[PDB]
Amino acid sequence: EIVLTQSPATLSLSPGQRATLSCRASQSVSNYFAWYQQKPGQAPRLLIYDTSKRATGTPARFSGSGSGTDFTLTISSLEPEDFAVYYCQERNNWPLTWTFGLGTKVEIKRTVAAPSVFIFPPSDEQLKSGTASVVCLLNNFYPREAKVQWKVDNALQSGNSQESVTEQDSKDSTYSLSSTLTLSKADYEKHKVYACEVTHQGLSSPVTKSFNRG
Amino acid sequence: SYVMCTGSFKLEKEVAETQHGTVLVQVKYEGTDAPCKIPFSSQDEKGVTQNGRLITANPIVTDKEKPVNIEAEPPFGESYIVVGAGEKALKLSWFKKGS
Amino acid sequence: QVQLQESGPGLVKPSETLSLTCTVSGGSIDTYYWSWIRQTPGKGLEWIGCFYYSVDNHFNPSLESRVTISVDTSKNQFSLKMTSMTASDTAVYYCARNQPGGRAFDYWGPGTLVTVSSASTKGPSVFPLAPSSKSTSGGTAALGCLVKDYFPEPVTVSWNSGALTSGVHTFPAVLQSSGLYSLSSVVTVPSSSLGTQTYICNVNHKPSNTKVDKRVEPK
Repeated sequence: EIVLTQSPATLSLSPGQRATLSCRASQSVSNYFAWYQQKPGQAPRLLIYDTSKRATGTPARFSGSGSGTDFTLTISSLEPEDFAVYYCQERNNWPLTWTFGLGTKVEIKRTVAAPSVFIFPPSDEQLKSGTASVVCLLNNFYPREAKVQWKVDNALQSGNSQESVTEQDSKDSTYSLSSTLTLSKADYEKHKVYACEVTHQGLSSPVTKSFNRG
Repeated sequence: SYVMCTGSFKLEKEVAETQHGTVLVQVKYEGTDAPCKIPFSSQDEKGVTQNGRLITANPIVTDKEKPVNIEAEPPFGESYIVVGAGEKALKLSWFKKGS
Repeated sequence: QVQLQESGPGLVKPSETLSLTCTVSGGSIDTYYWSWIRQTPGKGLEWIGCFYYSVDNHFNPSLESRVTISVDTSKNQFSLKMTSMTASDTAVYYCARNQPGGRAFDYWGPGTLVTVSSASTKGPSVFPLAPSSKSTSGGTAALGCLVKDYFPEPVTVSWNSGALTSGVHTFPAVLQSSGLYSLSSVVTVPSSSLGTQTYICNVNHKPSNTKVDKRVEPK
Protein backbone atom coordinates (compact mmCIF):
# COMPACT_ATOMS: atom_id res chain seq x y z
CA GLU A 1 0.00 0.00 0.00
CA ILE A 2 2.12 2.88 1.29
CA VAL A 3 5.43 3.44 -0.53
CA LEU A 4 8.30 5.30 1.14
CA THR A 5 10.90 7.09 -0.98
CA GLN A 6 14.12 8.18 0.76
CA SER A 7 16.36 11.00 -0.50
CA PRO A 8 19.16 11.10 -1.23
CA ALA A 9 20.42 7.59 -2.02
CA THR A 10 23.86 8.43 -0.62
CA LEU A 11 25.04 11.31 1.55
CA SER A 12 28.75 12.09 1.84
CA LEU A 13 29.60 14.71 4.45
CA SER A 14 32.57 15.76 6.61
CA PRO A 15 32.47 15.25 10.39
CA GLY A 16 30.83 18.10 12.24
CA GLN A 17 28.48 18.82 9.34
CA ARG A 18 24.69 18.66 9.50
CA ALA A 19 22.91 15.81 7.71
CA THR A 20 19.23 15.78 6.74
CA LEU A 21 17.61 12.63 5.37
CA SER A 22 14.15 12.74 3.78
CA CYS A 23 11.40 10.12 3.80
CA ARG A 24 8.52 10.84 1.39
CA ALA A 25 5.34 8.74 1.58
CA SER A 26 3.07 7.96 -1.36
CA GLN A 27 -0.01 8.44 0.85
CA SER A 28 -0.59 9.57 4.43
CA VAL A 29 -1.28 6.94 7.08
CA SER A 30 -0.13 8.03 10.55
CA ASN A 31 2.05 10.88 11.74
CA TYR A 32 4.31 8.47 13.67
CA PHE A 33 7.32 7.30 11.59
CA ALA A 34 10.39 5.35 12.67
CA TRP A 35 14.07 5.54 11.70
CA TYR A 36 16.60 2.69 11.89
CA GLN A 37 20.41 2.88 11.76
CA GLN A 38 22.22 -0.16 10.34
CA LYS A 39 25.98 -0.30 10.73
CA PRO A 40 28.05 -2.80 8.71
CA GLY A 41 27.28 -6.39 9.67
CA GLN A 42 24.70 -5.43 12.30
CA ALA A 43 20.94 -5.67 12.45
CA PRO A 44 19.01 -2.43 11.99
CA ARG A 45 18.81 -0.51 15.27
CA LEU A 46 15.76 1.52 16.32
CA LEU A 47 16.95 5.13 16.23
CA ILE A 48 13.91 7.46 16.27
CA TYR A 49 10.25 6.50 16.65
CA ASP A 50 6.92 8.32 16.59
CA THR A 51 8.55 10.77 14.15
CA SER A 52 10.52 12.63 16.82
CA LYS A 53 11.19 10.48 19.90
CA ARG A 54 14.73 9.23 20.55
CA ALA A 55 14.97 5.50 21.12
CA THR A 56 17.06 4.25 24.01
CA GLY A 57 20.75 4.71 23.29
CA THR A 58 20.12 7.34 20.59
CA PRO A 59 22.40 10.39 21.02
CA ALA A 60 21.09 13.93 21.22
CA ARG A 61 22.51 14.84 17.81
CA PHE A 62 19.75 12.74 16.20
CA SER A 63 16.38 14.42 15.73
CA GLY A 64 13.30 13.59 13.73
CA SER A 65 10.45 15.68 12.32
CA GLY A 66 7.70 15.59 9.72
CA SER A 67 4.01 16.20 9.18
CA GLY A 68 2.02 13.75 7.09
CA THR A 69 3.54 13.16 3.67
CA ASP A 70 7.27 13.52 4.27
CA PHE A 71 9.41 13.12 7.36
CA THR A 72 12.94 14.12 8.18
CA LEU A 73 15.85 12.67 10.13
CA THR A 74 18.49 15.23 11.12
CA ILE A 75 22.02 14.51 12.37
CA SER A 76 23.13 17.81 13.87
CA SER A 77 26.89 17.23 14.26
CA LEU A 78 28.03 14.30 12.13
CA GLU A 79 30.61 11.97 13.68
CA PRO A 80 32.66 9.11 12.18
CA GLU A 81 30.72 6.44 14.08
CA ASP A 82 27.56 7.61 12.24
CA PHE A 83 28.67 5.77 9.07
CA ALA A 84 25.56 3.66 8.45
CA VAL A 85 22.48 3.10 6.31
CA TYR A 86 19.36 4.79 7.66
CA TYR A 87 15.87 3.44 6.93
CA CYS A 88 12.50 5.04 7.59
CA GLN A 89 9.45 2.90 8.34
CA GLU A 90 5.68 3.24 8.86
CA ARG A 91 2.84 0.84 9.62
CA ASN A 92 0.04 0.61 7.07
CA ASN A 93 -3.40 0.27 8.65
CA TRP A 94 -5.25 -1.36 5.79
CA PRO A 95 -4.10 -3.74 4.53
CA LEU A 96 -2.05 -4.15 7.70
CA THR A 97 1.66 -4.09 6.95
CA TRP A 98 4.95 -2.58 8.13
CA THR A 99 6.92 -0.99 5.30
CA PHE A 100 10.48 0.32 5.03
CA GLY A 101 12.19 2.77 2.74
CA LEU A 102 15.19 1.72 0.68
CA GLY A 103 17.62 3.55 2.97
CA THR A 104 20.03 6.45 2.69
CA LYS A 105 23.70 5.49 2.92
CA VAL A 106 25.71 8.02 4.94
CA GLU A 107 29.43 8.21 4.13
CA ILE A 108 32.03 10.11 6.17
CA LYS A 109 34.64 12.20 4.41
CA ARG A 110 38.07 12.51 6.01
CA THR A 111 41.59 13.64 5.19
CA VAL A 112 43.69 11.68 2.72
CA ALA A 113 45.62 8.84 4.36
CA ALA A 114 48.19 6.59 2.68
CA PRO A 115 47.97 2.80 3.13
CA SER A 116 50.35 0.91 5.34
CA VAL A 117 51.39 -2.17 3.37
CA PHE A 118 52.10 -5.70 4.63
CA ILE A 119 52.83 -8.98 2.83
CA PHE A 120 52.28 -12.54 4.10
CA PRO A 121 53.95 -15.65 2.60
CA PRO A 122 51.83 -18.81 2.33
CA SER A 123 51.35 -20.94 5.42
CA ASP A 124 53.19 -24.20 5.96
CA GLU A 125 49.85 -25.92 6.62
CA GLN A 126 48.43 -24.67 3.31
CA LEU A 127 51.56 -25.67 1.40
CA LYS A 128 50.90 -29.36 2.10
CA SER A 129 47.60 -28.89 0.33
CA GLY A 130 48.04 -28.22 -3.37
CA THR A 131 47.82 -24.42 -3.19
CA ALA A 132 49.74 -21.35 -1.98
CA SER A 133 48.00 -18.05 -1.24
CA VAL A 134 50.15 -14.95 -0.73
CA VAL A 135 48.31 -12.05 0.90
CA CYS A 136 49.08 -8.35 0.51
CA LEU A 137 47.37 -5.98 2.97
CA LEU A 138 46.74 -2.24 2.42
CA ASN A 139 45.69 -0.91 5.81
CA ASN A 140 43.84 2.24 6.89
CA PHE A 141 43.78 4.44 3.80
CA TYR A 142 41.49 7.10 2.33
CA PRO A 143 40.03 7.61 -0.19
CA ARG A 144 39.11 4.25 -1.72
CA GLU A 145 40.87 4.12 -5.09
CA ALA A 146 44.17 2.23 -5.10
CA LYS A 147 46.40 0.19 -7.42
CA VAL A 148 47.86 -3.18 -6.37
CA GLN A 149 50.22 -5.06 -8.69
CA TRP A 150 51.87 -8.44 -8.19
CA LYS A 151 55.41 -9.19 -9.35
CA VAL A 152 56.87 -12.70 -9.16
CA ASP A 153 60.59 -12.61 -9.98
CA ASN A 154 59.63 -9.14 -11.33
CA ALA A 155 57.26 -10.60 -13.93
CA LEU A 156 53.96 -8.72 -13.67
CA GLN A 157 51.13 -11.09 -12.76
CA SER A 158 47.57 -11.11 -14.09
CA GLY A 159 44.65 -13.51 -13.64
CA ASN A 160 45.47 -15.21 -10.32
CA SER A 161 44.69 -12.49 -7.77
CA GLN A 162 41.52 -11.25 -6.08
CA GLU A 163 40.83 -8.12 -4.03
CA SER A 164 38.40 -7.24 -1.26
CA VAL A 165 37.89 -3.86 0.46
CA THR A 166 36.29 -3.14 3.81
CA GLU A 167 33.62 -0.55 4.50
CA GLN A 168 34.71 2.69 6.14
CA ASP A 169 36.02 2.15 9.66
CA SER A 170 33.61 3.33 12.35
CA LYS A 171 36.41 5.18 14.21
CA ASP A 172 38.78 6.70 11.64
CA SER A 173 36.70 6.38 8.44
CA THR A 174 39.50 4.67 6.53
CA TYR A 175 39.40 1.72 4.19
CA SER A 176 41.50 -1.40 4.27
CA LEU A 177 42.08 -3.72 1.32
CA SER A 178 43.40 -7.23 0.80
CA SER A 179 44.85 -8.66 -2.41
CA THR A 180 45.38 -12.42 -2.53
CA LEU A 181 47.53 -14.09 -5.16
CA THR A 182 46.76 -17.79 -5.47
CA LEU A 183 49.23 -20.17 -7.13
CA SER A 184 49.68 -23.91 -7.12
CA LYS A 185 52.39 -25.26 -4.85
CA ALA A 186 54.22 -26.20 -8.06
CA ASP A 187 54.32 -22.66 -9.46
CA TYR A 188 55.07 -21.29 -5.98
CA GLU A 189 58.39 -23.17 -5.79
CA LYS A 190 59.56 -22.20 -9.30
CA HIS A 191 60.15 -18.68 -7.96
CA LYS A 192 61.76 -17.17 -4.86
CA VAL A 193 60.90 -13.44 -4.77
CA TYR A 194 57.27 -12.39 -4.27
CA ALA A 195 56.47 -8.67 -4.31
CA CYS A 196 53.33 -6.57 -3.91
CA GLU A 197 53.52 -3.05 -5.39
CA VAL A 198 51.03 -0.42 -4.18
CA THR A 199 50.28 3.04 -5.58
CA HIS A 200 47.89 5.48 -3.88
CA GLN A 201 46.77 9.12 -4.06
CA GLY A 202 48.47 9.74 -0.70
CA LEU A 203 51.83 8.17 -1.60
CA SER A 204 53.52 9.99 -4.56
CA SER A 205 55.91 7.04 -4.95
CA PRO A 206 54.78 3.39 -5.34
CA VAL A 207 55.37 1.22 -2.28
CA THR A 208 56.63 -2.36 -2.72
CA LYS A 209 56.74 -4.99 0.03
CA SER A 210 58.32 -8.34 -0.79
CA PHE A 211 59.81 -11.55 0.57
CA ASN A 212 62.21 -14.10 -0.88
CA ARG A 213 62.13 -17.28 1.21
CA GLY A 214 60.42 -20.44 -0.05
CA SER B 1 -7.28 -6.07 9.87
CA TYR B 2 -6.92 -4.65 13.40
CA VAL B 3 -4.06 -5.13 15.84
CA MET B 4 -4.55 -5.30 19.58
CA CYS B 5 -3.45 -2.12 21.36
CA THR B 6 -0.20 -2.88 23.19
CA GLY B 7 0.16 0.59 24.74
CA SER B 8 -0.95 1.94 28.09
CA PHE B 9 -4.36 3.36 28.99
CA LYS B 10 -5.24 5.91 31.67
CA LEU B 11 -8.62 6.59 33.25
CA GLU B 12 -9.94 9.84 31.76
CA LYS B 13 -12.96 10.12 34.07
CA GLU B 14 -14.14 8.07 37.02
CA VAL B 15 -15.76 4.68 36.57
CA ALA B 16 -19.52 5.11 36.83
CA GLU B 17 -22.36 2.68 37.55
CA THR B 18 -25.65 2.39 35.66
CA GLN B 19 -29.25 1.40 36.30
CA HIS B 20 -28.56 -2.13 35.01
CA GLY B 21 -25.54 -3.18 37.07
CA THR B 22 -22.96 -2.13 34.46
CA VAL B 23 -20.02 0.25 34.81
CA LEU B 24 -18.91 3.06 32.49
CA VAL B 25 -15.13 3.38 32.10
CA GLN B 26 -13.70 6.16 29.94
CA VAL B 27 -10.04 5.62 28.98
CA LYS B 28 -7.58 7.67 26.95
CA TYR B 29 -4.95 5.76 25.00
CA GLU B 30 -1.28 6.77 25.05
CA GLY B 31 0.11 4.46 22.37
CA THR B 32 0.61 5.36 18.73
CA ASP B 33 -0.52 2.04 17.24
CA ALA B 34 -4.12 3.21 16.85
CA PRO B 35 -6.31 2.06 15.13
CA CYS B 36 -6.19 -0.97 17.44
CA LYS B 37 -8.45 -3.18 19.57
CA ILE B 38 -8.64 -2.47 23.30
CA PRO B 39 -7.70 -5.44 25.52
CA PHE B 40 -10.35 -5.90 28.19
CA SER B 41 -10.81 -8.47 30.95
CA SER B 42 -12.47 -8.99 34.34
CA GLN B 43 -9.84 -10.49 36.65
CA ASP B 44 -11.50 -11.72 39.84
CA GLU B 45 -9.90 -11.27 43.25
CA LYS B 46 -7.80 -14.40 42.63
CA GLY B 47 -5.92 -12.60 39.83
CA VAL B 48 -7.42 -15.06 37.34
CA THR B 49 -9.32 -13.38 34.51
CA GLN B 50 -13.04 -14.08 34.16
CA ASN B 51 -15.27 -15.02 31.26
CA GLY B 52 -16.79 -12.33 29.03
CA ARG B 53 -18.67 -9.66 31.03
CA LEU B 54 -17.91 -6.99 28.40
CA ILE B 55 -21.02 -5.20 27.12
CA THR B 56 -19.21 -3.28 24.36
CA ALA B 57 -18.63 -5.29 21.17
CA ASN B 58 -15.08 -4.87 19.82
CA PRO B 59 -13.91 -1.65 21.51
CA ILE B 60 -11.32 0.12 19.37
CA VAL B 61 -9.07 3.15 19.68
CA THR B 62 -9.33 5.21 16.48
CA ASP B 63 -7.34 8.25 17.64
CA LYS B 64 -5.17 8.35 20.75
CA GLU B 65 -6.56 11.80 21.62
CA LYS B 66 -10.20 10.65 21.33
CA PRO B 67 -11.29 8.93 24.57
CA VAL B 68 -13.07 5.58 24.27
CA ASN B 69 -16.09 4.71 26.41
CA ILE B 70 -16.37 1.08 27.50
CA GLU B 71 -19.33 -0.61 29.21
CA ALA B 72 -18.81 -3.71 31.36
CA GLU B 73 -20.81 -5.87 33.75
CA PRO B 74 -18.48 -6.79 36.63
CA PRO B 75 -19.37 -9.71 38.91
CA PHE B 76 -20.67 -9.23 42.43
CA GLY B 77 -18.18 -8.66 45.20
CA GLU B 78 -14.54 -7.84 44.59
CA SER B 79 -13.14 -7.88 41.07
CA TYR B 80 -10.71 -6.00 38.87
CA ILE B 81 -11.52 -4.12 35.68
CA VAL B 82 -8.49 -4.61 33.41
CA VAL B 83 -7.88 -2.41 30.37
CA GLY B 84 -4.74 -2.97 28.33
CA ALA B 85 -2.49 -5.95 27.82
CA GLY B 86 0.36 -7.58 29.74
CA GLU B 87 2.79 -5.16 31.33
CA LYS B 88 0.93 -1.93 30.48
CA ALA B 89 -2.40 -3.06 31.93
CA LEU B 90 -4.62 -0.69 33.88
CA LYS B 91 -6.02 -2.74 36.77
CA LEU B 92 -9.08 -1.04 38.31
CA SER B 93 -10.36 -2.50 41.57
CA TRP B 94 -14.12 -2.72 41.86
CA PHE B 95 -16.86 -3.74 44.27
CA LYS B 96 -20.41 -4.48 43.10
CA LYS B 97 -22.88 -4.37 45.98
CA GLY B 98 -25.76 -6.64 46.89
CA SER B 99 -25.32 -10.21 45.66
CA GLN C 1 17.89 -6.79 28.09
CA VAL C 2 15.31 -8.17 25.67
CA GLN C 3 17.44 -10.21 23.24
CA LEU C 4 16.55 -12.39 20.27
CA GLN C 5 18.57 -15.10 18.51
CA GLU C 6 17.70 -16.65 15.14
CA SER C 7 18.82 -20.19 14.33
CA GLY C 8 18.63 -21.59 10.83
CA PRO C 9 20.28 -23.96 8.37
CA GLY C 10 22.25 -21.55 6.18
CA LEU C 11 21.41 -23.61 3.11
CA VAL C 12 18.05 -24.77 1.75
CA LYS C 13 17.64 -26.54 -1.57
CA PRO C 14 15.23 -24.96 -4.08
CA SER C 15 11.53 -25.91 -3.64
CA GLU C 16 12.11 -27.19 -0.07
CA THR C 17 10.81 -25.54 3.11
CA LEU C 18 12.77 -23.11 5.28
CA SER C 19 12.50 -23.60 9.05
CA LEU C 20 13.88 -20.95 11.41
CA THR C 21 13.61 -20.55 15.17
CA CYS C 22 13.81 -17.41 17.27
CA THR C 23 14.85 -17.81 20.91
CA VAL C 24 14.02 -14.80 23.09
CA SER C 25 15.60 -13.86 26.40
CA GLY C 26 14.91 -11.02 28.81
CA GLY C 27 11.13 -11.28 28.48
CA SER C 28 8.30 -13.63 27.69
CA ILE C 29 6.89 -14.00 24.19
CA ASP C 30 3.46 -14.59 25.74
CA THR C 31 2.74 -10.85 25.48
CA TYR C 32 3.42 -8.18 22.84
CA TYR C 33 3.75 -8.68 19.08
CA TRP C 34 6.80 -10.43 17.60
CA SER C 35 7.78 -10.44 13.93
CA TRP C 36 9.91 -12.00 11.21
CA ILE C 37 11.65 -9.58 8.83
CA ARG C 38 14.09 -10.26 6.00
CA GLN C 39 16.68 -8.16 4.17
CA THR C 40 17.96 -8.83 0.64
CA PRO C 41 20.70 -6.82 -1.11
CA GLY C 42 18.54 -6.03 -4.14
CA LYS C 43 15.18 -5.46 -2.44
CA GLY C 44 15.84 -4.14 1.09
CA LEU C 45 13.93 -4.84 4.28
CA GLU C 46 10.65 -6.75 3.99
CA TRP C 47 8.30 -7.54 6.87
CA ILE C 48 7.11 -11.15 6.79
CA GLY C 49 4.63 -11.60 9.63
CA CYS C 50 3.85 -11.24 13.31
CA PHE C 51 1.91 -12.91 16.11
CA TYR C 52 0.47 -12.14 19.50
CA TYR C 53 0.38 -15.43 21.42
CA SER C 54 -3.09 -17.02 21.60
CA VAL C 55 -4.66 -13.91 20.04
CA ASP C 56 -3.96 -13.22 16.36
CA ASN C 57 -1.34 -13.22 13.63
CA HIS C 58 -0.84 -10.97 10.62
CA PHE C 59 1.20 -11.67 7.49
CA ASN C 60 2.50 -9.70 4.52
CA PRO C 61 -0.03 -10.15 1.68
CA SER C 62 2.88 -10.94 -0.65
CA LEU C 63 3.97 -13.97 1.40
CA GLU C 64 0.79 -15.10 3.20
CA SER C 65 0.34 -18.36 1.29
CA ARG C 66 3.89 -19.68 1.82
CA VAL C 67 4.37 -18.61 5.44
CA THR C 68 3.23 -19.84 8.86
CA ILE C 69 4.37 -19.09 12.42
CA SER C 70 4.21 -21.41 15.43
CA VAL C 71 5.00 -20.59 19.06
CA ASP C 72 6.48 -22.70 21.88
CA THR C 73 6.19 -20.59 25.03
CA SER C 74 7.67 -23.30 27.26
CA LYS C 75 10.98 -22.64 25.45
CA ASN C 76 10.34 -18.93 24.75
CA GLN C 77 10.74 -19.75 21.07
CA PHE C 78 8.78 -19.09 17.92
CA SER C 79 9.47 -20.33 14.42
CA LEU C 80 9.01 -19.41 10.76
CA LYS C 81 7.99 -21.86 8.05
CA MET C 82 8.37 -20.79 4.41
CA THR C 83 7.55 -23.34 1.72
CA SER C 84 8.73 -23.52 -1.89
CA MET C 85 11.94 -21.58 -1.36
CA THR C 86 13.23 -19.88 -4.50
CA ALA C 87 16.60 -18.31 -5.30
CA SER C 88 15.04 -14.88 -4.73
CA ASP C 89 14.33 -15.89 -1.11
CA THR C 90 18.05 -15.77 -0.28
CA ALA C 91 18.26 -13.12 2.42
CA VAL C 92 19.21 -12.32 5.98
CA TYR C 93 16.23 -13.29 8.15
CA TYR C 94 15.62 -11.43 11.43
CA CYS C 95 13.22 -11.93 14.28
CA ALA C 96 12.20 -8.85 16.24
CA ARG C 97 9.88 -7.52 18.91
CA ASN C 98 7.20 -5.07 17.81
CA GLN C 99 7.43 -1.96 19.96
CA PRO C 100 4.63 -1.98 22.58
CA GLY C 101 2.23 0.88 22.00
CA GLY C 102 4.12 1.83 18.84
CA ARG C 103 4.49 1.19 15.14
CA ALA C 104 8.18 0.23 15.03
CA PHE C 105 10.36 -2.74 16.03
CA ASP C 106 12.38 -1.96 19.16
CA TYR C 107 14.62 -5.06 19.45
CA TRP C 108 16.16 -7.19 16.71
CA GLY C 109 18.06 -10.47 16.50
CA PRO C 110 21.46 -10.48 14.76
CA GLY C 111 19.93 -12.20 11.71
CA THR C 112 20.74 -15.46 9.92
CA LEU C 113 21.69 -15.60 6.25
CA VAL C 114 19.64 -18.12 4.25
CA THR C 115 21.07 -19.22 0.89
CA VAL C 116 18.77 -21.10 -1.48
CA SER C 117 21.08 -23.37 -3.48
CA SER C 118 21.56 -26.96 -4.51
CA ALA C 119 25.30 -26.92 -3.83
CA SER C 120 26.58 -28.71 -0.75
CA THR C 121 27.83 -27.16 2.46
CA LYS C 122 31.61 -26.99 2.71
CA GLY C 123 33.53 -25.95 5.81
CA PRO C 124 36.57 -23.70 5.48
CA SER C 125 40.25 -24.37 5.95
CA VAL C 126 41.93 -21.83 8.25
CA PHE C 127 45.57 -20.85 7.80
CA PRO C 128 47.71 -18.43 9.81
CA LEU C 129 48.88 -15.12 8.38
CA ALA C 130 51.97 -14.87 10.55
CA PRO C 131 53.73 -11.58 11.41
CA SER C 132 57.17 -11.84 9.84
CA SER C 133 59.82 -9.24 9.11
CA LYS C 134 57.70 -8.38 6.03
CA SER C 135 54.61 -7.47 8.11
CA THR C 136 56.17 -4.64 10.17
CA SER C 137 55.51 -0.95 9.49
CA GLY C 138 57.86 0.64 12.00
CA GLY C 139 56.67 -0.28 15.47
CA THR C 140 53.50 -1.95 14.15
CA ALA C 141 53.04 -5.58 13.11
CA ALA C 142 50.15 -7.11 11.17
CA LEU C 143 48.92 -10.69 11.50
CA GLY C 144 45.76 -12.56 10.61
CA CYS C 145 43.97 -15.70 9.45
CA LEU C 146 43.03 -16.82 5.95
CA VAL C 147 39.65 -18.60 5.81
CA LYS C 148 39.61 -20.54 2.55
CA ASP C 149 37.08 -22.57 0.56
CA TYR C 150 33.66 -22.51 2.24
CA PHE C 151 30.04 -22.49 1.13
CA PRO C 152 27.61 -20.94 1.66
CA GLU C 153 28.16 -17.60 3.35
CA PRO C 154 28.78 -16.49 6.07
CA VAL C 155 31.96 -17.03 8.08
CA THR C 156 32.51 -14.95 11.19
CA VAL C 157 35.87 -14.27 12.82
CA SER C 158 36.66 -13.02 16.28
CA TRP C 159 40.05 -12.59 17.91
CA ASN C 160 40.86 -13.90 21.40
CA SER C 161 37.16 -14.81 21.82
CA GLY C 162 36.14 -11.14 21.51
CA ALA C 163 38.79 -9.53 23.74
CA LEU C 164 40.77 -8.28 20.71
CA THR C 165 38.75 -5.90 18.53
CA SER C 166 41.00 -2.83 18.12
CA GLY C 167 42.67 -2.77 14.70
CA VAL C 168 40.80 -5.83 13.40
CA HIS C 169 39.65 -5.84 9.78
CA THR C 170 37.67 -8.83 8.56
CA PHE C 171 37.27 -8.53 4.82
CA PRO C 172 34.09 -9.21 2.81
CA ALA C 173 34.29 -12.67 1.26
CA VAL C 174 35.46 -13.08 -2.32
CA LEU C 175 33.83 -15.59 -4.64
CA GLN C 176 36.46 -17.88 -6.15
CA SER C 177 36.23 -19.51 -9.58
CA SER C 178 35.43 -22.77 -7.77
CA GLY C 179 32.16 -21.32 -6.44
CA LEU C 180 33.63 -21.41 -2.92
CA TYR C 181 34.12 -18.29 -0.82
CA SER C 182 37.30 -17.01 0.82
CA LEU C 183 38.09 -14.20 3.24
CA SER C 184 40.88 -12.93 5.46
CA SER C 185 40.79 -11.29 8.88
CA VAL C 186 43.76 -9.13 9.91
CA VAL C 187 44.82 -7.11 12.95
CA THR C 188 47.66 -4.64 13.62
CA VAL C 189 49.49 -4.88 16.97
CA PRO C 190 52.77 -3.69 18.59
CA SER C 191 55.80 -5.29 16.99
CA SER C 192 57.61 -5.26 20.36
CA SER C 193 55.41 -7.89 22.06
CA LEU C 194 54.81 -10.52 19.36
CA GLY C 195 56.44 -13.17 21.56
CA THR C 196 54.55 -12.30 24.75
CA GLN C 197 50.97 -11.67 23.63
CA THR C 198 48.71 -14.42 22.29
CA TYR C 199 46.65 -13.98 19.12
CA ILE C 200 43.99 -16.59 18.32
CA CYS C 201 41.42 -16.18 15.56
CA ASN C 202 38.07 -17.89 16.21
CA VAL C 203 36.44 -18.89 12.92
CA ASN C 204 32.75 -19.78 12.83
CA HIS C 205 31.00 -21.27 9.78
CA LYS C 206 27.46 -21.97 11.02
CA PRO C 207 26.18 -23.85 7.90
CA SER C 208 28.68 -26.66 8.62
CA ASN C 209 28.85 -26.43 12.45
CA THR C 210 32.55 -25.66 11.96
CA LYS C 211 34.42 -23.88 14.76
CA VAL C 212 38.19 -23.49 14.35
CA ASP C 213 40.61 -21.67 16.65
CA LYS C 214 44.00 -21.03 15.04
CA ARG C 215 47.00 -19.81 17.02
CA VAL C 216 48.89 -17.15 15.07
CA GLU C 217 52.60 -17.05 15.93
CA PRO C 218 55.52 -15.45 14.05
CA LYS C 219 58.19 -16.91 11.81
